[PDB]
Amino acid sequence: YSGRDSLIFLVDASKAMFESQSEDELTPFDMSIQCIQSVYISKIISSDRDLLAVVFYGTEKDKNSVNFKNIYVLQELDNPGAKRILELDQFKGQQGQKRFQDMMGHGSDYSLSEVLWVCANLFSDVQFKMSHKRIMLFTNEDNPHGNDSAKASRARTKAGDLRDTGIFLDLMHLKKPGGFDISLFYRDIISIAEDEDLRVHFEESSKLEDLLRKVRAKETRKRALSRLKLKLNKDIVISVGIYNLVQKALKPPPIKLYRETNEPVKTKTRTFNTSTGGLLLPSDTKRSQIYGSRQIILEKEETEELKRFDDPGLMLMGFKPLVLLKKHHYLRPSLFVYPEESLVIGSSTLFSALLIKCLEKEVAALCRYTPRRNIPPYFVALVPQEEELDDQKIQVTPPGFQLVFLPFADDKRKMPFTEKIMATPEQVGKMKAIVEKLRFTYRSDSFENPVLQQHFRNLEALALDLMEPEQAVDLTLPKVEAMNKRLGSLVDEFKELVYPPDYNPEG
Amino acid sequence: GNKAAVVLCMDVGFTMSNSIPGIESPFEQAKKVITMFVQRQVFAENKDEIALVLFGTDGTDNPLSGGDQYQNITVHRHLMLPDFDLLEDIESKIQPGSQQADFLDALIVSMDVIQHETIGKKFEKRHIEIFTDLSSRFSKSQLDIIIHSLKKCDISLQFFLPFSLDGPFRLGGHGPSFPLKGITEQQKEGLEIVKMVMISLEGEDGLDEIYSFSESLRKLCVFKKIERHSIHWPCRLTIGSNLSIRIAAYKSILQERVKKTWTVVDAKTLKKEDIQKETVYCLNDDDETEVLKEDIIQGFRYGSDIVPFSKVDEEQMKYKSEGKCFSVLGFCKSSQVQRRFFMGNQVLKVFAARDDEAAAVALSSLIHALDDLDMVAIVRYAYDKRANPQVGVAFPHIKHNYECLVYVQLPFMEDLRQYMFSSLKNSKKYAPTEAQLNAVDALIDSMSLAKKDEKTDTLEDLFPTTKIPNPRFQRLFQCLLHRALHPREPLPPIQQHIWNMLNPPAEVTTKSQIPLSKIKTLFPLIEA
Amino acid sequence: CPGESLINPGFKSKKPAGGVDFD
Amino acid sequence: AGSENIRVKNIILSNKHDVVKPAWLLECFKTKSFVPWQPRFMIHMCPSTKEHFAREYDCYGDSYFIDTDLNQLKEVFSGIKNSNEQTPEEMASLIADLEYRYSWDCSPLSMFRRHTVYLDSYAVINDLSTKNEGTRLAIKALELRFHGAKVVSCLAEGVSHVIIGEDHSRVADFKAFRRTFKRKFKILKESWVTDSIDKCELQEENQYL
DNA sequence: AAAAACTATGCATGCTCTACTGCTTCTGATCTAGTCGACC
DNA sequence: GACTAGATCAGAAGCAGTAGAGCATGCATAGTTTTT
Repeated sequence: YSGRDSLIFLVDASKAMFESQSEDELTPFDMSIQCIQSVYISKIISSDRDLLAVVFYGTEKDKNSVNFKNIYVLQELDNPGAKRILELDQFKGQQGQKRFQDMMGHGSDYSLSEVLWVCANLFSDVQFKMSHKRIMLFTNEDNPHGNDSAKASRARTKAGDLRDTGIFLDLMHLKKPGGFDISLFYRDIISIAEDEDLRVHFEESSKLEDLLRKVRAKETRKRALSRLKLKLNKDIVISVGIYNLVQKALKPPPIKLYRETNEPVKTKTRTFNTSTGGLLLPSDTKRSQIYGSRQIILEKEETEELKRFDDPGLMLMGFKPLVLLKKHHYLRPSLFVYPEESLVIGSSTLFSALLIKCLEKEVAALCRYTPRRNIPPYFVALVPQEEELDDQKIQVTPPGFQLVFLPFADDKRKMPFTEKIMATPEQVGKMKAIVEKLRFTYRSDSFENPVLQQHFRNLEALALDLMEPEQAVDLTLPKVEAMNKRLGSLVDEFKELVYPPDYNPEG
Repeated sequence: GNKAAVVLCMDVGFTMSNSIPGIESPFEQAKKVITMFVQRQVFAENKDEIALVLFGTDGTDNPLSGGDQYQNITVHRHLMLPDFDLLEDIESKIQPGSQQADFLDALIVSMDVIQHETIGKKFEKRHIEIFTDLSSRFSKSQLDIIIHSLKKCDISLQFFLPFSLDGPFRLGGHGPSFPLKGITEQQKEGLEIVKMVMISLEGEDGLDEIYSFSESLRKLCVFKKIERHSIHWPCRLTIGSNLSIRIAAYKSILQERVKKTWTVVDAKTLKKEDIQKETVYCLNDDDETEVLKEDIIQGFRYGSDIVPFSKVDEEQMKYKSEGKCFSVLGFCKSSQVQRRFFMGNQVLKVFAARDDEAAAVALSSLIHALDDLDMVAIVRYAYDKRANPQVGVAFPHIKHNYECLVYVQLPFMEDLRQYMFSSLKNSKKYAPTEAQLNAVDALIDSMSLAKKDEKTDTLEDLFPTTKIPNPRFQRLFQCLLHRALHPREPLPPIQQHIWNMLNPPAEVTTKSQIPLSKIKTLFPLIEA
Repeated sequence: CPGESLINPGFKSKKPAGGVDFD
Repeated sequence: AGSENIRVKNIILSNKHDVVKPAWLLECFKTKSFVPWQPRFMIHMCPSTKEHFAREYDCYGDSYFIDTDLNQLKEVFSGIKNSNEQTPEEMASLIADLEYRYSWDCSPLSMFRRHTVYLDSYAVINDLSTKNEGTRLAIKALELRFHGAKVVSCLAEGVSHVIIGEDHSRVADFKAFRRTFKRKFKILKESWVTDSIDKCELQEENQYL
């Protein structure tokens, strides 16, 4: 998957879109605006390089590159930003609805052929490489062209042409007083027609909930950290790639700005002599270290040479039983090794055979790892990882090797001498009961980084000038109330059985 | 703070000079070990006193020399902070002597020096390392007195020999050294005395205190008794709002980096003052306007839109957390936590608060319960009020020596990458062949790094990489010493023993030739 | 195909964080 | 800043800089002069400006040296949020004290405040379960209360004015109660107030006893 | 003579600059095949 | 003859990940001084 993702929001501007069957319920236009704003925010937070566009049809005023009547292109395909979100929010409220009506209008004829044509033209206008061309239609009318059959045929032909071109269309049907029937007219326009999605829908589309569910996690496309060579022998070599299936998430770095006008400021670092003031070339300077009363002078090239043993790659040592790999011997986050085949042919078969045999024999390949040039070598273990998929045949553990760094002797630290004290069976049983009372199921994605979420919410509030930032819910808190409620008296029994009567575990 | 005193007894007898062709002499190995020890001690900038006494020298320099006793014993250097002078003496101007000497006399003089010099200074760990060949006569009449003095003074003792308790021999090559039957009667006699004195000093564990030069060159054993202990982090493990156990956490495993940092200096003067670093902020305009640092403000990118974010505003709106929190979020089956997802750059070992019995028994009960139920504790960790909160897993670790919790950080949702990789088992194009599978099986069997000892039906690791010291520090120390002693000379190449210790035993290499050739012939690999 | 995120094509819709849910 | 968004709140948290309502700039443009700040315009006060305003302006919008106009008084009054600490008796006493001190008894209304009023709207005197609602007496009492009279429901010894309608059956009981009480209340009729409303003055009771 | 308060320090976190190395994608230069206009 | 458009390649900008040096600083332990 290479390229960007392009999205166009087609929002109907007919009269029916401004009427609500019930009272105190947001109108379909307001719901579409909210969903578009949520998608904009999600794109900004996750992947800001994508392109989003907003086009309104059925209005009176028109703004298109083809001058088509009753079609307004509010925002062309461009990277999302705060200005676009504010422009969309301008029409969010009822006052915003009236402002939209005055600015563009409503209750005007339209043709799906023209809107599809302008959407295709907008897609063509883009100059980058798009990995996904998508259109979303926000409307509450299931029979846009019933009076005229020629318009329906033209719309069907345009939809088919867009489908062949490679444009994926979705219909975000909204609430309709009489119910929405996709099979009536839109069955032939949707890119993929689901068998279940054939009955008359008397409520909102389920996709609206998904769109409104904001996501505040950066999304990174698959990328190889480094393509290296695994050398079983001097004359035997295969090509593999290393990926970081788990990587720490850091907030975007701060940017220096000119306080007077809030514009980027270029930062320049210069080195000059204290006696002359002229610029110093890298050869002019030297690296020195002081040890007591002795000084040692080394050049940059010599310092780089100091940490250099072997060329980058993985040198395969002998295999070791997995029982000898201690679980508590953790130094650095593990990596994933997968065959590449883009540099040397036939490596995939050897990798597969090695993985199968390692799984059968329950062994791990010990190797010497050197990520980059002039980097000291380290010891790693490649543990086989068999492909595992959960329900619905969806991969959850890719097949390959798990690269685990084995700490050196210097990495380990000795612990202070301690005296072992054992607990009587009654205390062990009481603590087992306490533990069982708090049993729960753990998943890798059961927690949210409170700092990152709070920073993202504060940034969004500042960008949109909201009344107050949305306070995040810290799922990392222990919520001691539930623990107290579940444990009941067990804590008191454990305390009176273990802790002497006069302990005061507070100082 | 923490200080130690170390005495190095060096054998310079004629027997040390003697060597077999193709085998480095014991004197060279002892010199290398001492050089490595002094390198680490001096370049680490640690305050520990080091003294060197040579026994077997032609001359005599010893307070107890008078009286026609302890002859041919010289005290090269008394207790003082290590300096480059000691390394220079070791490298060049310390040659073997033709006069034999008794190692017991060397130990006696070392103890006398320790007692005499340790009057005006405070020490908490005295260690004496004895390097001999045990190929000289000795008197056993003084064994009782020296043992009693060692017991009274609380002085640790270590012994290094050219042999340990048939391809080419290598220094630290994870292979046999000093093949059997090459030991004479004198060293056989010395073995029992050294073993029994070590047993009396420590007991059965003392048998592990007798290392070898080759073994010590790749085991970091010389610093075992001199290494310090990391500070303790005290906190309270809380399961609810009432239960709480006082605990202390140490860093069981942490990546070690060079403490000293390279300093940039001007070549002409070789001084820090000459080089000055300045930062200038300018606008992006033709005029190249310059703006003061105070004028600069902090901001963030919001998808092509720059939103100002002042540092004071960020501090005011920054997420606030309570520092020094170790709370048990819940308990989950150990199978639900996988080593793949472990994050962070450290592992914590949590014990009960020192000098505490109730906390000790409570922690032991919790550890035993977790082990019996096969469960781990998902907990919240925070070093202080400024450290970002973390979600980690604590699991039991029970050993005959001690029982403690082991804590490793766990990843957040934002820290997980979802990558899709094509399956290999279902790939017909890359499907292997039965002969290829057999060849790979043979290769794996040949290159096994663990041996099954049938005497105890156990597994012994032939290549314990965990015990190998980091080679980067040794290389840095060697290069620094070479530059200091030889200002005008290119840096030397990597020492052979370093490569030998970083390479697997020659046995597996020799036993994997035929399987490797089979793999090469059966697997057609063409570079692209 | 099923479960694919409607916002970021090619990425499965991450399940919302559930924190701790005692059994 | 005319809108209290997140940035304005953050600036409020830091008392280094002030905040001024946008109308200040408009007013400055209109008069083409650098009119100084007033508490009405600004929403935040720095310590220096806070100290400066104390000497010139009170804790509220009103100032000391510069007079106050109708608009200024309205703005100052709108500043106060709420005040419900007193009780009806205390408020009445304070009102009467103010009227006496400033001789504000000449106003068309509030002239009945000093006198408590009773009606014969109960079939049995001093009973709360026999209301005679549905007659002119109720509207007469409501008018008296609106004008400022304190309508009291319990025939306390402090009652000073009693109104009796066309029914004179219980005049003897009222006279007996007046005699018993230490302080005597003059007997009055419903027509007296009806005639006096137009004059907006206390007509002599000798003609309506 | 004994207990409490202030200062030295020191080790560990997180941020920040600063650089280095790798991969992905956009822009520009060059080569080759096809096309149009004029004539005959 | 002139021009276009597709393709092919190479160079370079942007982004991600890591290592090294410096630094504010927060909690805690050891040394010194003040008070009764």
